[PDB]
Amino acid sequence: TEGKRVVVIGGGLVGALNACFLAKRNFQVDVYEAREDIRVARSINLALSYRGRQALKAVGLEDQIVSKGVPMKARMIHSLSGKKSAIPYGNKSQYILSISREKLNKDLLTAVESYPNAKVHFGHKLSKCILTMLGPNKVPRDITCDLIVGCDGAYSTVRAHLMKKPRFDYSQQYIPHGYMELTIPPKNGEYAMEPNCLHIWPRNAFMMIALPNMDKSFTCTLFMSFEEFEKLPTHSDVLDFFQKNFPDAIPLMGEQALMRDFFLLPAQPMISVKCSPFHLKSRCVLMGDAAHAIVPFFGQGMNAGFEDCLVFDELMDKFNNDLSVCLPEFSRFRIPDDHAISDLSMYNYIEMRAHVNSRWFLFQRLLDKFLHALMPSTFIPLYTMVAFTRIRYHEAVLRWHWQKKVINRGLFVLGSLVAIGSAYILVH
Amino acid sequence: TEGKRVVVIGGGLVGALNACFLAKRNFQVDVYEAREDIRVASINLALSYRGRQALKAVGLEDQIVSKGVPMKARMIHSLSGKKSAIPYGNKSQYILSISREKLNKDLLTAVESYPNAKVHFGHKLSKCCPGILTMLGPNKVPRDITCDLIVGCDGAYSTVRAHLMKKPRFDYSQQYIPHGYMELTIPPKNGEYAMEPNCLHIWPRNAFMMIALPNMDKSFTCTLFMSFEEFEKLPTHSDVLDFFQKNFPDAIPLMGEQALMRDFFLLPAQPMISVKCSPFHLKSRCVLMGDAAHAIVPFFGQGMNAGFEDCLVFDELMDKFNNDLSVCLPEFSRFRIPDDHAISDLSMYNYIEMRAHVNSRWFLFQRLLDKFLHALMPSTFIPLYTMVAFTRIRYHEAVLRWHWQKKVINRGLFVLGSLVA
Ligand SMILES: Cc1cc2nc3c(=O)[nH]c(=O)nc-3n(C[C@H](O)[C@H](O)[C@H](O)COP(=O)(O)OP(=O)(O)OC[C@H]3O[C@@H](n4cnc5c(N)ncnc54)[C@H](O)[C@@H]3O)c2cc1C
Ligand SMILES: Cc1cc2nc3c(=O)[nH]c(=O)nc-3n(C[C@H](O)[C@H](O)[C@H](O)COP(=O)(O)OP(=O)(O)OC[C@H]3O[C@@H](n4cnc5c(N)ncnc54)[C@H](O)[C@@H]3O)c2cc1C
Ligand SMILES: COc1ccc2c(c1)CN(c1nc(C(=O)N(C)c3cc(Cl)c(F)cc3C(=O)O)c(Cl)s1)C2
Ligand SMILES: COc1ccc2c(c1)CN(c1nc(C(=O)N(C)c3cc(Cl)c(F)cc3C(=O)O)c(Cl)s1)C2
Ligand SMILES: [Cl-]
Ligand SMILES: [Cl-]
Repeated sequence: TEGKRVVVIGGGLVGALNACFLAKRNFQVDVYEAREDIRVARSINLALSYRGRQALKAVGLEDQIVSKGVPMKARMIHSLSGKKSAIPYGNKSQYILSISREKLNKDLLTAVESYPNAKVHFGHKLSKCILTMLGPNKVPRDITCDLIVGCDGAYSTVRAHLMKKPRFDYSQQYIPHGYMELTIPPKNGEYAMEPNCLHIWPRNAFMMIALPNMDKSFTCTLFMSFEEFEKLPTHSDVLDFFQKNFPDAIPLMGEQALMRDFFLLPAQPMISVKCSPFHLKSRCVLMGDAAHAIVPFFGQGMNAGFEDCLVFDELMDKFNNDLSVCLPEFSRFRIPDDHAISDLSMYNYIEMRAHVNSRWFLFQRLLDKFLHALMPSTFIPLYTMVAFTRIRYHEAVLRWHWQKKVINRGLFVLGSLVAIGSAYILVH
Repeated sequence: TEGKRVVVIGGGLVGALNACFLAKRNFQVDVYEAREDIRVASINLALSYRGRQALKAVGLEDQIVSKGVPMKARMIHSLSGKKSAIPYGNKSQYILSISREKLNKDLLTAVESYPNAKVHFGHKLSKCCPGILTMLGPNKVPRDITCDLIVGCDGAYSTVRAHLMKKPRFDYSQQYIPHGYMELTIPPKNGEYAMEPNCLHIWPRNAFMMIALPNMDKSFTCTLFMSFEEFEKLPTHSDVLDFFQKNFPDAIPLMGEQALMRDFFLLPAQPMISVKCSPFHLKSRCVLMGDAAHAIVPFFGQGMNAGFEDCLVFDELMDKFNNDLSVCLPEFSRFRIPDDHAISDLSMYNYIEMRAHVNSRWFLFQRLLDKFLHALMPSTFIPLYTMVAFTRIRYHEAVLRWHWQKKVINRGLFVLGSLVA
């Protein structure tokens, strides 16, 4: 019905979105957010794709977010040699777009407040032992409800309770790599690079990507194993490194501001958490990074959490607001998918260490483009499937494996027919 | 050295043993056991080389080995009623059935045999720090206590570990497997053992499995593994009987025809939990051992044995490096984690293998095949189970050698097979 009450832990990206979706069903939705309100007081800007956008669309916020974003119509690949090679995101109608973390969060907290049947209680934490604190600490004044939604991010308190509950599978892995942000400013008030591209500098042990902001700049994030981060404790090491591996960056970024920004704070650890199931007896449910913290190697963390919100809302339609049905159906329907994108993201991260240089990224993608054009749509590349559709993640993995099977089997018969065809036309 | 104090959290198998090892180098060791003294207030399990070697190091091999029953072979009960004995490797090589409780008691007694050791029954732990908060005999008596070392030996659902889990660069995972387990008893028959008393008795089915281990009174304790789903479908005696008649037919006459009913409905199927974590320590002040650090699924007879080995390998290090905990704690994690992960893995592999590829017959063929090739080459083929059960070859090295063999044979017999035919 309308006048059941729900509390959302976390006023983050997913927390705020879910609040809107719920408010939009006339729930009494109270949001509790640890930090102080960001509109007065981890990444900087993220890649927003179809799944996130479809979820934004259901609350009528797609347009507002889309407008403050910069499109990325292509990948732009910065070879070691220096060669700049571009490859499009799918067809001409399909483009991911770069948006800012903060702008995204802010418009969302304001969208929460636009529903009079929704409030957002800033400066309220959830303590380690189910009490929500007020402004002044040790003011234990929690208050009960028909639903508690954990959107408290990757280091979720709500999940920490659920972990002690029974038949709850859970896993948390810090990967060897860490990430650090570095800005490319405008060169004479204009973007220093082609601004409707995702920029990549793919090496083997290291990786840099850069995404465009509106103020004509880019924010780059740098992935390398904490190992190498150890080996560059001095400014000469950093410079030496950038000169060796990232030749064209130094002019683009500030050659001396590079050094202020690198040593500003330490390479950030990336965490992977899986768990199952996502719910508990129609009283509690996890969502987004609280349910699934993935390594950031597919541009899907926020998108998938946004999609969680949506898939819930679809089930609330499909089962007339029965929480006792929706909560188990969410776990059943969605866990397979959220696990799959987790795996994909991890795999990508592994691939990224073994073999991507300037050259293989191009071959691998242009091969995929070759085969889509060859046999559309019986081959849709993976990156298209995740980025520009709502095909379920695990189905996308399936299709992706099957396809890979028929490319390998297909290539084999042609290799063999070459291999007998050459011999026959060599003997006679 | 004698100046330093250590707290062992848990007075179970690993706690009690570790407390001995530690007491035996004059630490002030205090064991804190949340249960009451079991000597005044897996019923039984499979002891082997690794555990025995640890026990030996502390002068308790003999005592424990006396109250155990040698198991010189596996004995496989096929659905037909056929009974095939597969030996353990060699005549010297045999595993032995012992009681969890006797084992625990003798060790609690050994702990107290040291004047510099104490065990504190009815004391639980709340919270700790690298200064800890233990609960008195009376609940809500949270006195603080301090030490130079805190040893998590508090089992699979470990409090100490729950603290380490919050720290940075700490990988952890728990997974409840889908089967639970239940103990049943095969009593004595006319005062004698109802089956060959020096075997590990197996009844392998696919969804199910039962094993049985001989006690000293002339009985066996069975542990039955089946999926919680299946357990759900047997609420009434008639159903249990009808099930048993299908799947384990020679059991209804072996077991108390209605002892089965007493024991089966005594309490519910127990869950099995795999937990893995890394690393096993927190900077020279806190270490995990046994199931605090590695709760493996009970399908290789090795959980107690590995955790016993932990205590020994810690000791080996404390010897190597003159009792420096700053060195021994990192070296513990560095040396032991790969091994303890390997045995966990082996176990789960086994647990899955049992769910498809073993009915009655493959167990016989796999083992006899294996034994042909060891006999053929006594130092290049040592079978897996021999390496774990009867040696201290490191677990991960045993997995290495095991895969290696598997390949040189797959290779060498795809060669004989494909080339000459
Ligand atoms: C380097 C990097 C790059 C990324 N790039 C992309 C990308 O290109 N595209 C994409 O889709 N995703 C990306 N992501 C993923 C994205 O950051 C997350 O998926 C997204 O933030 C999830 O939203 P959330 O609300 O679940 O978590 P969060 O955004 O972390 O929100 C959690 C909120 O809960 C609050 N909170 C926490 N604990 C408590 C408590 N106890 N009580 C009350 N409140 C609490 C926090 O203060 C915070 O406000 C990236 C992540 C990283 C790290
Ligand atoms: C069905 C089954 C079969 C098995 N078969 C075999 C086998 O054949 N061979 C083999 O080697 N191993 C076997 N095992 C494994 C064996 O049971 C365990 O390895 C062993 O008990 C681990 O010892 P531990 O002391 O670490 O754990 P435990 O024996 O669980 O000891 C933990 C102790 O700490 C106490 N404690 C817990 N929390 C606290 C707290 N907060 N404060 C104070 N005290 C606390 C508990 O009361 C308990 O007494 C089997 C296990 C099962 C379930
Ligand atoms: C800090 O903000 C961040 C951090 C990481 C990412 C993003 C924003 C956005 N990124 C996206 N990745 C894909 C993708 O499908 N894959 C396989 C790729 C993966 C990597 Cl790592 C890459 F460099 C390019 C592609 C590619 O194909 O463009 C998208 Cl689609 S968007 C990753
Ligand atoms: C409740 O008490 C329990 C529970 C499980 C076990 C035991 C006692 C003792 N068990 C031992 N397993 C091995 C072993 O090496 N393997 C791989 C085997 C694994 C299984 Cl499941 C099996 F049935 C036989 C063998 C076998 O070969 O004997 C030993 Cl060696 S001892 C498992
Ligand atoms: Cl992400
Ligand atoms: Cl075990």
